[PDB]
Amino acid sequence: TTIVALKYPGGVVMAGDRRSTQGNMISGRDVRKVYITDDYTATGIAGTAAVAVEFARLYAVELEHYEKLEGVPLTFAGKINRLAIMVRGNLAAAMQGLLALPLLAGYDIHASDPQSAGRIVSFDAAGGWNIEEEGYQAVGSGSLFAKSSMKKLYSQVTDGDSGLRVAVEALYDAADDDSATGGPDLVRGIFPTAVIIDADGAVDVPESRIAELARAIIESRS
Amino acid sequence: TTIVALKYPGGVVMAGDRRSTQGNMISGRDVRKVYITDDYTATGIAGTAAVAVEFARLYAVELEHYEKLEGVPLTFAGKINRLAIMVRGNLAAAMQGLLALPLLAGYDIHASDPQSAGRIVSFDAAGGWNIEEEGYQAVGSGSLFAKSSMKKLYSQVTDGDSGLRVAVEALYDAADDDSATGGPDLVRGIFPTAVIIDADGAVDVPESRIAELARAIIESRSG
Amino acid sequence: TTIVALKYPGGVVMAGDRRSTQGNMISGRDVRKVYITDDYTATGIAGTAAVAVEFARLYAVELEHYEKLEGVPLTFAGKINRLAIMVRGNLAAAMQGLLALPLLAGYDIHASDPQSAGRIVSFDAAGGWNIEEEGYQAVGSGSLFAKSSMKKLYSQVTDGDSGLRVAVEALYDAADDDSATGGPDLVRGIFPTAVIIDADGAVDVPESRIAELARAIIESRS
Amino acid sequence: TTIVALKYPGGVVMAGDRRSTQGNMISGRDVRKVYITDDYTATGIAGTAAVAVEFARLYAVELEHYEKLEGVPLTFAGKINRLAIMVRGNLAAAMQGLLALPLLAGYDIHASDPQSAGRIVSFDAAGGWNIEEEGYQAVGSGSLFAKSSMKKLYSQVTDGDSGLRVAVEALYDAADDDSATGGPDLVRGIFPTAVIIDADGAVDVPESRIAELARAIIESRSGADT
Amino acid sequence: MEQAMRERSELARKGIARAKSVVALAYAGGVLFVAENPSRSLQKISELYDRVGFAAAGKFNEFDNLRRGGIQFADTRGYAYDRRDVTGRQLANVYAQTLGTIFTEQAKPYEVELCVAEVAHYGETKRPELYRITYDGSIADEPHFVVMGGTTEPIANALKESYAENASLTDALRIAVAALRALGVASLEVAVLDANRPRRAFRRITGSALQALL
Amino acid sequence: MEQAMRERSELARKGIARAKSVVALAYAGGVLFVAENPSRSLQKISELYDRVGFAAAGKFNEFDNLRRGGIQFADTRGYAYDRRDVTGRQLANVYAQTLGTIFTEQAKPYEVELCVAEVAHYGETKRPELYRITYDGSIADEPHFVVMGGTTEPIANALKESYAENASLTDALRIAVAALRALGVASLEVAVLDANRPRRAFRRITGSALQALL
Amino acid sequence: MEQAMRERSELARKGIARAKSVVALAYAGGVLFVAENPSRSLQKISELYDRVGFAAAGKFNEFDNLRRGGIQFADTRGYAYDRRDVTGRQLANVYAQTLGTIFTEQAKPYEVELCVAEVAHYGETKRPELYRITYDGSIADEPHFVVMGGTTEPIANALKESYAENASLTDALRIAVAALRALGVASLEVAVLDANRPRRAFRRITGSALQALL
Amino acid sequence: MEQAMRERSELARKGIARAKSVVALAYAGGVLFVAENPSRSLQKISELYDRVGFAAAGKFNEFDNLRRGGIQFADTRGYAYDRRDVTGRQLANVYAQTLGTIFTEQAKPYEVELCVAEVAHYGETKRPELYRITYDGSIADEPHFVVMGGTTEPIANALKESYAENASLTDALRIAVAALRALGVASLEVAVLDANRPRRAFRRITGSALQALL
Amino acid sequence: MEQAMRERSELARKGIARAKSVVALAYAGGVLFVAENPSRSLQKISELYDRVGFAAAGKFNEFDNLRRGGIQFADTRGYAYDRRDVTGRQLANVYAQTLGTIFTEQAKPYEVELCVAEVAHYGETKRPELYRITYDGSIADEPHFVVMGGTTEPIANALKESYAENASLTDALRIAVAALRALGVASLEVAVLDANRPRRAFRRITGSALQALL
Repeated sequence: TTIVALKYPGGVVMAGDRRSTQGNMISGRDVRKVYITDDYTATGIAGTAAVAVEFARLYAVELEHYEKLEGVPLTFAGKINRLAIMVRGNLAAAMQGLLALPLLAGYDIHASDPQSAGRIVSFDAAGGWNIEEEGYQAVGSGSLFAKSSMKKLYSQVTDGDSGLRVAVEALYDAADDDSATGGPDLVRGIFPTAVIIDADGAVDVPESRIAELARAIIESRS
Repeated sequence: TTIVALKYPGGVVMAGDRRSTQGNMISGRDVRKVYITDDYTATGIAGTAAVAVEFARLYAVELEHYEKLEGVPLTFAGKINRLAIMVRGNLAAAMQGLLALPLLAGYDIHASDPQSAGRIVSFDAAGGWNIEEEGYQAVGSGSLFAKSSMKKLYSQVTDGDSGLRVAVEALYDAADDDSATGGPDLVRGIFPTAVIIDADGAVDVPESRIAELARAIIESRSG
Repeated sequence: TTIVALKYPGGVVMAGDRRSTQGNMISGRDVRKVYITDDYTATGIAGTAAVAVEFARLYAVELEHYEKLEGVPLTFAGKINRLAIMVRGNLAAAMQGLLALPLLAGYDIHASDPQSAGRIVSFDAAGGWNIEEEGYQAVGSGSLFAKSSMKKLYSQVTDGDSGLRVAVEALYDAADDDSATGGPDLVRGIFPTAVIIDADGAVDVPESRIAELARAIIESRS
Repeated sequence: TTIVALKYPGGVVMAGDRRSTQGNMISGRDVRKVYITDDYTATGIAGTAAVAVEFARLYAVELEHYEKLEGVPLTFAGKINRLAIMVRGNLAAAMQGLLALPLLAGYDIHASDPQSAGRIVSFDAAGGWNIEEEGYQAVGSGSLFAKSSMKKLYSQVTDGDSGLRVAVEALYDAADDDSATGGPDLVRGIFPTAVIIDADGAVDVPESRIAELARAIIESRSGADT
Repeated sequence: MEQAMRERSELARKGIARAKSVVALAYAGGVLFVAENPSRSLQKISELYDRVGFAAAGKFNEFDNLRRGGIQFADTRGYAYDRRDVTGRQLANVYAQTLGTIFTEQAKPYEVELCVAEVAHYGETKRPELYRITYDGSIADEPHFVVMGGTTEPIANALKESYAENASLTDALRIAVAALRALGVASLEVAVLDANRPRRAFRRITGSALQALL
Repeated sequence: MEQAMRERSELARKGIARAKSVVALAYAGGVLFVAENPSRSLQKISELYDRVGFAAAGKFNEFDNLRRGGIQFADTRGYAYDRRDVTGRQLANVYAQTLGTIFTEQAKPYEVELCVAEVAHYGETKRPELYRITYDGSIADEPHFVVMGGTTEPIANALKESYAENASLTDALRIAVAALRALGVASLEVAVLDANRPRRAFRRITGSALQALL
Repeated sequence: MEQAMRERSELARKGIARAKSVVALAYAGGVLFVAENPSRSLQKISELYDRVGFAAAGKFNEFDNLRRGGIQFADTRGYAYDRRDVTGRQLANVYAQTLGTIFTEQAKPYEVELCVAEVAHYGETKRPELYRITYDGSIADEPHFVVMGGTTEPIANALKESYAENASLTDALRIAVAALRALGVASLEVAVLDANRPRRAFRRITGSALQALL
Repeated sequence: MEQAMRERSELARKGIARAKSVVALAYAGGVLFVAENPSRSLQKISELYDRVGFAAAGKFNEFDNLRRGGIQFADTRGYAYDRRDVTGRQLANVYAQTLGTIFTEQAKPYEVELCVAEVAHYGETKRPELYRITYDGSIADEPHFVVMGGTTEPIANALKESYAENASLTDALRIAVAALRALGVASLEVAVLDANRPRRAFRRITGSALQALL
Repeated sequence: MEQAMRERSELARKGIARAKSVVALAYAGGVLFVAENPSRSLQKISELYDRVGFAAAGKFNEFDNLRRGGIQFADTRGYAYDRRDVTGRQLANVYAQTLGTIFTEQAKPYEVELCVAEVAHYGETKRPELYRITYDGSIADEPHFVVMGGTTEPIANALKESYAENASLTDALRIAVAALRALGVASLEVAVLDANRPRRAFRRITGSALQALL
């Protein structure tokens, strides 16, 4: 699994691959790992499937639960804290092998400067969190390859479109070097999924646009 | 054990073998592993016998329990969730060796397009679930062989009849390559069991029809 | 220990040996392992003595307890379920070595066809149960020999008398091949015990009839 | 990680590096490890990240909680005790590998002599505490190197400014000898963080001042200074 | 505490007498439930188990509690033993005990009256059973019909007059609706325990079907 | 608190006096139970243990609770020690304690009267024992017969007149049914604790057999 | 205790009658909630779930408790089953049970009246549903509108006279504000369940947007 | 029931009437708290959180309990979520719920009246919010000022007369003090929520600082 | 319950008025405690913590309980935080909370009146603080002196007349003993909080030494 996120001017993008493995065996080709958790946040999760789905589902419920009870959404800091606490709650199980780590992407509507209101937050198994300050992040078995790729490509990010292209290419590089991460499947027509978040909120990126990007990357390297 | 499920136009079919083993020894020849759990769902379970029966029985109770309490059946998503939660509840025991994994087949009456309202859902030991999007799935000791067989045969599925045939043949291939999965027993007259679900609901497939399929497959491979 | 059960036209028969061992040492010659648990059921139990007696005693109490509370006996399915639940209750202890497995024989008075109303049910250590469909079953250290014997002899079963004979011979074969199962003791005059169940109900088979069967089997093989 | 603290005439200074590692891999370059926990105290924490953040956050809450309930702040001894107790509460977890140790720096407003009202307190995993009497202290993977450096440099501390320089240099020396401690990053423009506390309270040291110190230290050891 | 018990009985009796009426009638095909019910979605007739049904008169929140309690009881028993071990008698017995407890201990008695009914299992011959449980836990089995809620006298008399054993569904329905009058699809809740069904005997009769029958 | 006790006693006494009657008679066979009971399925006579029996008059849900409690107690004791250690005296003694507690501490007293009976074990000689436990936990053993529920005076007098020690089952039945009159198969519940039974002495006499005995 | 129930019912009735009024009306776009509310931050109208809304009259701390309880219930059910399985009927039912329990067991009854409303899921056709739950747990579904708090009679009539099915938002709002009069942005709390929304139908109408509507 | 509640309501009201008075006023720089308070160290005005303040009238031990409870609640919420998630509306809500529970279930009602106030976060524009919670849990938010304790009528009238929106600290003090008269440093407790502060808005004005304003 | 608390207040007031008197005064040396006390070994004045003292009037077993409770509280706090964090104001506040809970919830109110006093730490300048806590949890700080138990009016007046700020130990003692008269070593309990002590300020003045100051 690889999940990537990066900030571009005015927002943030998050993308994830589609593969699951049981040892060496490919056990899934269409897993969705990136979830819109509220109007301005998305969560991508690597690790134990059962734990990942619980996180995304319960977290989205918790966010809206607060909003309905209190009449207002949590501040971004609060959203971070709640995710971290949820992750820490799983520590015991994680030590038994049920380990899953979320990556959080968001757009802070309360931020002073809308150009840089994009937020990326990573989490460790004990509930530790870090607000990323270098522009991008990745989690999962191919996260090192994706970050080494983004390190070289990130200077090309100037808008949502280029941000999306860099994210898909980082996923491509992750799949290229990590057998547990899936590349674009042109035969079946299955591609990584992505969410873009800006001032107008979080939206799913159409498969067609990701397919187009994938084809360009492939043609470019041929 | 092998349990298979596949979608055909208008519905879904699920079939399972009849064998149980205690190590190398054959301990059963007539085990039924596929249960109709409500009007539009069936569950096939591989693994620890005691756990499998509990799942199927309790699950069907829970589904109807909700219906009677609330006046309406669970949505399909709800049915999935309840099964997943039930599996998760067994995780501790599963880690002690009492492991069982359900495969869920259903027909979603609330789906937009009735041609593709068939549903197949797989589950892992921690309660993880996946709605299958590739048309078929299998669980158990022979599931690899069954899936590799369906990979080649699935293109022949155009209706319930051909769907059933492919399912039975996948089971046949599983039994051929996995000693823990049982093939058709022509001497005793014992065959895999199957359920078909479409808009008219879930029904048990008659033994006679499965026997006929088995014989055709066998004759075909004698050649 | 070996306990056998088989269906014959109109009923079922269950028989068990009399031996207990502590390692190689013979620690008992007259153990009774087959109990009538209600008017239409009998339970034979192999494994830890203390657990076996508890099962039979508590189970019989539970069956009659229901009858006296509800005015009617449990259905046969219900009787199976209660025994299975009781076995599962012992799983933890069984994993510590206090393992005992029941075999259940019964006559279902509510069955459609009285010829085949006989029932045989086996149980595993986790509370798994199976209603036997092949006509006979056996549990204990000699059950494999007992079943390979019945496999060959079962075709001779046409009534209660022949059913009883085959059961006793299966026990004989088990004792012949398994040192932990006791054969007929002609010197002391101790024989396997048996219960026959039919429309009339469950009854203990007289020692004298089993002794006669044993002698015939012995003469036949001399 | 390295966190240093030292007393200068009239106050105390605390500084920490920015690095996190996962084994050999650099996992972070901008971690902030020094927190102002009330008007007159700062806490720096080395060890498990999750535990460190909890300590700082909860501790600051506890201090202000007491002030609001009782109308007055805890005495400095009380602040020490509460931190120690919090650390002891984590002992079981710490023995499972979730270990974090705080270093406490403060200015005691109730002290007789304001020149030496600066306080530095260290803590062990069982909640043991020690009020440092030798002028400086450090915690973390580079703490030995930092303390051996301060041992030589501390005589140069005569005010907040020189106190800050020595603290930054001790961090520099720690990074120089310990791969788990990060040095000044001139390419990215990331530097150690610091807090200074005197009679006017605890304040964050501006990055620009630390950057200037780092550059001077660097130039001094190149010989570009010469 | 003789006075308190009298007042508790008086309060419950009044509440029930103030509620809408319900009848249950044994018939050739099973048991028929007919209740005065304006509501589209609130129900006073319900399935409990395979061959067992439930009808109630009185305060809705209170009899709905008991409805859910019964379904909980039935499903639990069926799972712990076997489905076939759950009976109407059993359920009536447990309601009697429950209402008895409620009547003497609760802060206020339940203003409810319950009917539990059972039909034969598929392919069996067995007279339907009707049990009536009142607010104090008193219980009675009735051979032919049960009337609950509101002013029961005229309704029971009408039934006592027109009731025929083994009537058809249509005749039974008419008899019942008439007895009740002493009402169109929009003001009636109707359901049957249909002994002809393989497992789940309970089925509602609504809209056009019910309209056609009326 | 003198009045409160008086009122509770009054309430219970009234409830029992309002109920249908039951008699238990010792005889050559063992104890005989005969109760006025219209119901097909609701029972006021029951088997408690191998040689022990139970009969009750009053509010059904209340005496049924006690019936179940006694079966729970008996089965538990028998399991804990031995079957042979469970006795009628034991159960009667436990009912006394239970009803005593109920009478003083429950929100409402139980409107019940209990009889516990025991016959000899198979092949033993031992006079049957009859115990009567009333609503306040008072207990008495009777040599020959026990009458409970409704107006007992005429029934007890009739028995006191026609009762004969060691009577046959048919004679005992007739004596009892007659004393009760002061009914047919359809309005009687009959059962006996049969001494000439190897283990379970309790057996009901119903339908054709009861008619034959009559 | 008959008097005690009488007094509780009077306490609640008298309390709500002293509170400010609220109306809910089915309209072309969904359900409209309008309440007399001077407060800017304290709310008597609220979202419960995707397609389900809540309005209350009476004592704030009490109906706010119930509001939170409802949200807790809904979010839990949706998580344990699926979102689509949460319904207005379900919530109304649970409030009925909750208030019933509170009314008879709490030290003081809740002086509240609640409305639960539900609109169709996006792209579905389904009449809006309005449920009214009163202080004693009584429940009623209404076809067109619900009035709660204060003196409801004039408001209900004023509404029964001017109410048109399927009115526009603006028309519905004026009808409602007028019925209430029997009030500017500063004294009104307004919100709708907008069936045209993809998931979360609840949306408040405040400030400038609300002004342009009055 | 109904009478008991009235008495608890009378006991609390009288106690509140007997206590010294407190006012809270919105002003240009934030919110001003002024209380009649002779004591040197016992306080009736207090910080709750960053932008949130507390003032109380009545029995000291009782409102101090509530003060401590509020601080506990706020600090806990802030830690579990984020500081910015703690609001004056939220605290007022929790006091309403708490006092409501206390009023109906405590042995004696709390003789207290609370004010919760909130000002904007540094560099934001937001009208101050003033909430008043009474002894029975009733809650209301005021736009301009709140008066509690003793005889409030003259004080409220004086404020209703002289109150100007957005007065300076000095002018607000004059209006407050004067209104209270209907009082030297030694008999006044004064504090403000100063919206100009970066984080902790609460600050007491005492001695010389207080002197400049007077 | 107006009368309930009314009666509780009467009972406590009477008990205290019936007890022997105690005064606490602030002097240049520190704080002086003087109580009418015949007993050789039973004490009504006591140390609480380093700089904090305790004096009580009323029922001994009751104020001794509070004395021990205070010591427990003080020792517990100094250990959880630091000694210097324990204050007389903190102790008075806890006694207020305690008596308040006792007054409303105990079977009988405590018939006690407490004084908590605090002097400066060694080498500090800080006016002594005196706090008086009454039976209902009411609390007041006094600048110069506190009188408790028996008929306080004459004693308080005598003090109000003769009290001089910063009087010597001997002068303070005489003033106090005299005010009390409105007395010899054998009928007086005397102690001081001596601000001149390094840590533990509490010291008793007994026997010959006490005689010397008389």
